Amino acid sequence: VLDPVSIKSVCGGEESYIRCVEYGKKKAHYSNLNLLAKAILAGMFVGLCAHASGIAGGLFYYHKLREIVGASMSVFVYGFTFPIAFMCIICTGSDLFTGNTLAVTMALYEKKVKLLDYLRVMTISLFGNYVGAVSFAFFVSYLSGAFTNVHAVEKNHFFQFLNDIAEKKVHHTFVECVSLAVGCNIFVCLAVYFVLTLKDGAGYVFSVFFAVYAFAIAGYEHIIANIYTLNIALMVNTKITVYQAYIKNLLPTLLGNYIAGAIVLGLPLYFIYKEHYYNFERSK
Amino acid sequence: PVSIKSVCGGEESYIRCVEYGKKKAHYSNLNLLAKAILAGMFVGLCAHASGIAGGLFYYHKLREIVGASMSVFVYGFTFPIAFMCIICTGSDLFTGNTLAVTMALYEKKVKLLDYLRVMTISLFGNYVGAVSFAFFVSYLSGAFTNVHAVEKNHFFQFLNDIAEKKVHHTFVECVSLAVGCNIFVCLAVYFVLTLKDGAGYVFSVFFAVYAFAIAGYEHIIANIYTLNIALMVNTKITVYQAYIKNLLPTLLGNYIAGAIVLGLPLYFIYKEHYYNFERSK
Amino acid sequence: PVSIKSVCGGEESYIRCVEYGKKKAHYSNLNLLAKAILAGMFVGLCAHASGIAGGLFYYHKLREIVGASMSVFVYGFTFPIAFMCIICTGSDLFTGNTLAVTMALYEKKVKLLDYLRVMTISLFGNYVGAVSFAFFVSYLSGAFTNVHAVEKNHFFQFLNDIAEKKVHHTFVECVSLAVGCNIFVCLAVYFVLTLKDGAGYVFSVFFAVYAFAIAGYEHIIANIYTLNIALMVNTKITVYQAYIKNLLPTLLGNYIAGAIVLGLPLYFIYKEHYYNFERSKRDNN
Amino acid sequence: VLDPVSIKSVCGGEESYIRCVEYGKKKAHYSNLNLLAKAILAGMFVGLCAHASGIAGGLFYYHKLREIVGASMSVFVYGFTFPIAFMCIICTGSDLFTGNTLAVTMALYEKKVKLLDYLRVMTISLFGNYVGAVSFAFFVSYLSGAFTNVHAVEKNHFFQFLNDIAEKKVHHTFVECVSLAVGCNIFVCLAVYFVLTLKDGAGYVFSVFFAVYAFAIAGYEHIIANIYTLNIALMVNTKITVYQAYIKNLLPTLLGNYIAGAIVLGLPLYFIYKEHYYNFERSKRDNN
Amino acid sequence: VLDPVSIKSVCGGEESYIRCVEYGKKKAHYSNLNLLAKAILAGMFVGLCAHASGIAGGLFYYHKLREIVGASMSVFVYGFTFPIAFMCIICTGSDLFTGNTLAVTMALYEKKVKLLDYLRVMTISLFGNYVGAVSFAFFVSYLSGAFTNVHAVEKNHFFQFLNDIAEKKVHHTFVECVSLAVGCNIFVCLAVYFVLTLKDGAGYVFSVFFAVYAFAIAGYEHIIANIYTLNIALMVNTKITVYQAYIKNLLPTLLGNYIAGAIVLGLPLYFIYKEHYYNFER
Ligand SMILES: COc1ccc2c(c1)O[C@@](O)(C(F)(F)C(F)(F)F)CC2=O
Ligand SMILES: COc1ccc2c(c1)O[C@@](O)(C(F)(F)C(F)(F)F)CC2=O
Ligand SMILES: COc1ccc2c(c1)O[C@@](O)(C(F)(F)C(F)(F)F)CC2=O
Ligand SMILES: COc1ccc2c(c1)O[C@@](O)(C(F)(F)C(F)(F)F)CC2=O
Ligand SMILES: COc1ccc2c(c1)O[C@@](O)(C(F)(F)C(F)(F)F)CC2=O
Repeated sequence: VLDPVSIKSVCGGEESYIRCVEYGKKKAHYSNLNLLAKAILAGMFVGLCAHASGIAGGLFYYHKLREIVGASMSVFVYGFTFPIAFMCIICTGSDLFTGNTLAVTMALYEKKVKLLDYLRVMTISLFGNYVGAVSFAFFVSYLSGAFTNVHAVEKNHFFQFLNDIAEKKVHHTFVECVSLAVGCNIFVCLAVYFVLTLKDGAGYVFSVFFAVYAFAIAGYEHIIANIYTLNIALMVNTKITVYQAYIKNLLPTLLGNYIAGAIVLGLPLYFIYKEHYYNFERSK
Repeated sequence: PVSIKSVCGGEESYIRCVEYGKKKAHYSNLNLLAKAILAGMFVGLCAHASGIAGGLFYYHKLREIVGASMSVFVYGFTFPIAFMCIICTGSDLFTGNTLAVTMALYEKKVKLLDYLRVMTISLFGNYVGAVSFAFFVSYLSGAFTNVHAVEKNHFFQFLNDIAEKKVHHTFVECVSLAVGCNIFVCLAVYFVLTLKDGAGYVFSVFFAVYAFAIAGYEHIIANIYTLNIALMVNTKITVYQAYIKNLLPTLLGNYIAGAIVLGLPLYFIYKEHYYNFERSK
Repeated sequence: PVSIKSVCGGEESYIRCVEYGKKKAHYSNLNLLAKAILAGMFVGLCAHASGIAGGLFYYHKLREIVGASMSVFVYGFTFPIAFMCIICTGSDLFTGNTLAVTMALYEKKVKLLDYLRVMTISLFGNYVGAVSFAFFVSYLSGAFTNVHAVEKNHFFQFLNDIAEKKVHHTFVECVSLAVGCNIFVCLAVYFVLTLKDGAGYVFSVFFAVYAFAIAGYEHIIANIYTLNIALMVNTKITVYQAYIKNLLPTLLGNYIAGAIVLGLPLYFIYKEHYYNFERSKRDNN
Repeated sequence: VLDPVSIKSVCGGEESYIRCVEYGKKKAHYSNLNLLAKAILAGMFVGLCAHASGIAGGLFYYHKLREIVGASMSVFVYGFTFPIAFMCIICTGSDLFTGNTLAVTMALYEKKVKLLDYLRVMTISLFGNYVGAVSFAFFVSYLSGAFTNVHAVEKNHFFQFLNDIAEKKVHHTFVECVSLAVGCNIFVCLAVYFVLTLKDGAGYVFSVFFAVYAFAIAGYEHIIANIYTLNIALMVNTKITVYQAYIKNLLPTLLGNYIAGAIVLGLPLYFIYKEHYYNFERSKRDNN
Repeated sequence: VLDPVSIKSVCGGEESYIRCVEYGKKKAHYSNLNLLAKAILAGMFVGLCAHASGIAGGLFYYHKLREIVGASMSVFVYGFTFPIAFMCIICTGSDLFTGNTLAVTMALYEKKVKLLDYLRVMTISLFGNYVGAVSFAFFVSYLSGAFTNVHAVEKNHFFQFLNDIAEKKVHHTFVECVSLAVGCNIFVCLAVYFVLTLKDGAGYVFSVFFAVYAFAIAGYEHIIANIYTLNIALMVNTKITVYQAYIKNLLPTLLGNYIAGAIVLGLPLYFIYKEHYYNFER
């Protein structure tokens, strides 16, 4: 005989909802040092991919390439070489903050996690991610002399990129930074939701690539990425300060990101579902 | 290596389409609208991102020697993720629904009043979602302000020029472009049901949506979002130019393209395969 | 875990090809006609999109430097979705049919009268679909018309130039390009018959169609659509240079490319194996 | 309930060797005038894809595009639109020559095919590939009037691509030619290994695309490809000759491709997997 | 009636660690001489892909093209055509030291390999990869005259690129080469993790594609690839020195890669999954 058997991998929509709920749920039943270590590893990963993307962008940000291109090439290159951090953060079993919002709030609305454990888990995750991102920004990004200031305009195509992008991220307004943050985190949550319903290698890679590339080229603001880039911009002595980092950009970035995760995608999805989840709860 | 087959076409894709179509008549009027507004918010997300991405390539000195060639390409290349967000989420856009629920109606699965109410709730909710994302995320962040300069105002000018180009078509031209758009879109919604493969999923929908974007076709929800955010950011267009010159012809076109240009053909070809499938089952 | 596989190629591909050709014999006359017109308008839609993208990359100050490099490249990159459309919905083009139904006739799985019937029906339908879409969505949509300016006439200049370059071949040249085109097309059909997977389908045919587009070969229905819209929009050609000087050669080239270039050899190769398969299906039940 | 079953798309490692030796073993049973038809088809496919690649490159080889860029974009486009030939040959069951050296000499190494039969399969495959390649280069690529010289500066971008690429091929040395040849085959043979280990379509298309795109952009000399391009360049009356095409370049790349197929890689693989193939063959003694 | 099978091509997390440590353990029973053959094969494979990438990147290093882009397209094409070395190595079963560091050390940690076996396995891997890389850098690369100093500036790019690249693979100070090395190895070990835990051919190709491309375009430092690059740059008589080649890059690149493998991706991941593995092996 020669007849094959059918097969399918996109088993989702109303089941990826249950996968999200449980994945967020038993993320709480780990050890404090376990969450700590996963968070620090994810921060290191974000630092790595952001250094890589910055070097590529500053490569395409040459002196005579701006005079015509005007940062079209540089941003496209950054948005092309950044969307790989997701793979290293997922396949190593790590956990980042931006996706913890969606997952863990889903698991809390269903009353599977206690809200104190919610506090513990997500403060640990955010603190660890900051710790890892800044540790990488200093150990492998700054002692590597990559983004330093070479006072000649010919070679400075690396300093001016990490200077311009930073001082552009700073000078938004509170409202603007918040809206860009909510946009970024909605894209991030959607990329996280992809994985639970594709269950396909190419599905994984290409779906999250498209999502994160859209976020990156879009101009939205990610808290972990912002943490890394602004810390390193401070370390290589660009023209921003500490105030414009953890107040004028960072405070808004976290507020809007959490709003997008817990409120924008939280209550609509919880209203659609929670009555499809009931039957799955009834099962033995 | 046992031989596996991750594709079926023709008859079976039609069965899946008609079943997904007659499904949505059983949802409550609340979660249906909830789903519709989420689809709108996602198309707004992706349209905003792709718009700023295309405006990036619309530089003052690039436009001189490329003449908007690269901007439209990056728009088309950045948009097509919206398909993935909606299908994965469990939501629905009115364009996709057209083909689905009209095929069910033809089959005798959805009643008439249920058909009217599903499709109207879908259109209304999608408008709500698009026009609310247009304000709360894109107007407040100020990404499209008329930065009164020549070498910093590309994100405004790209949106301004595309929104102007989208209004000056005469009636029949807007109708025809919308017809083509919905043909593309319903073909993509068909691909998704035909091949149940993540790689095939993302790439089939990406190619379909890219060909739909770069071709100058008119999409009703994307038009809603873009034209609203071009009214907010104070470009050259009159409310009348956006809502009666553009939106009405493109809605005419999208519905017609989904319901009769590709619904009666596909229902006359496979009229009785569905009969037999329901017989022995 | 458990190991799997998708691509079952070689003999299995030939058996699938000959039986997928066989099947078309019994679809009623109305049934093939409908599917024909549908595939025609699909190829028309995708070609319209392709030409619009190409013209977009045909600006005034662009050709003054790069000539036509980006134009043809983006054209060929935008076209390949028509195959996915036709294979997903289940319609047929003449280009796909040549190989399939000749290979089906060779095994005497078909009749000759029904072979003539299915071929004529498919060609008539594809022509009707291509010209209907060329009139109703390309010329009423006034997208290719000649806005007599220089800096915004890309979408008429591109179409004018490709039509002019296609009508200007000697008989043997158009025939040669046509056989090249249909060779690529039926190899793509063989690809989807042997892959049985999603990404395989998509990218396999993408590369095949892109290669036959960028090369400048001659597809008969693509040429129907493009030359008929060029006649509508009134570029600088005539009815001759489309129907007689370009379309008869490409029709004959495509037919012989499907019928004899590949289809006479592969029959000779796997005749014994399909005989074995038929005898085995008769051995079991 | 939901519980998707885990699969594995690649059974690689110590097994692709078994599959490759089995493939090369079974290939040598077909018939005399059957291998002929398969080889002629493979040559036709190589010619088709090389013609498309040449047209694409010459397109991107415009006059002012040369003066700005320096003939870098045309090479990239050629390398991008070449790789389809592998899928053509694979799905149609046809076999090129370069593929055989890595497969059928490995088969013979284990003492599966006789010696005589090995030599005859080699010669039949190469003769058929040659005849098919030059048949396509005459009947579809010369009668097309595509690469015809124009005697004009802004339309000659196809003739110029063909001319200069051939003229850069011919000015090699024997040592240089054989080194470029061995590099190319090493690429081709690893692509064959790819195909016979990774299933699932994307492994069938993308791996081989990347491999032979590297082979194309890298400047490595391919035997069948060189056959096609130099024969058609001669047909079009470029600056190339008959002895700079056949003896000076064609023979060194032929010998180098064979060397890289049967000695560079194929001997170490055999040294590694002797025992694994022995313990594999240890099964059907009493398993059946 | 329609009823496909719910497939799942990817099963990662704890399974990834399980597979990586069992593979790192299994690679230490290889007869003391299969390891060397596989390592030399890996060396020649890296040489293959790096030669091809050098030619590709040099093609975009034109004189005139260089005046505008200034190396943006060169490095991009180089990184775009390098990453096939990963696939070509894994599909045959070779032995790469820089990737062996994580897998091989982890297995050491969990008491699956021993001290002397770990020692000798990785010294074999070192020597074999080096032999393969230098052999390929001489026989096929130096002999095919593709990199000679054709002293006309219009055609010399295939030399200049190589030259220029080597020129700025040396002049870092110590700690700078160490940091770039740490980053590169971290990348390649995560690529190994990817290719191990995502069991699909599609991901097989594309995960490692993105990983190695991002490693390459980022100016990081491999040790096998740097061995090939600097050897062949010596053979052509560019503006470098064997002392700068060895005591200024190789010394720094190998140390940094080893630190990135066995201490920054092997001690964390061993503190994470130390119990999930035990509860699995009994
Ligand atoms: C499933 O694992 C997660 C969970 C959450 C995130 C993640 C992975 O990856 C991000 O970092 C990213 F997608 F934005 C990246 F691309 F930058 F990596 C953001 C994020 O919240
Ligand atoms: C799976 O359900 C549907 C139903 C309908 C649509 C859809 C999904 O995806 C779209 O939204 C889209 F992604 F293709 C867009 F780009 F056009 F927005 C179009 C559309 O109408
Ligand atoms: C699988 O069934 C077929 C049957 C026939 C054809 C086909 C598929 O694919 C085409 O549509 C195409 F994609 F190659 C196009 F570009 F020419 F349109 C042409 C064609 O003959
Ligand atoms: C039957 O399977 C084979 C056998 C051998 C070859 C093949 C497939 O495909 C190639 O033609 C190629 F595509 F890799 C090319 F690019 F080198 F042409 C090389 C080659 O000899
Ligand atoms: C699966 O087996 C391995 C093991 C290790 C590596 C590898 C494969 O692939 C590399 O060779 C590479 F591709 F990343 C290179 F390009 F950097 F060389 C490096 C590396 O560590």
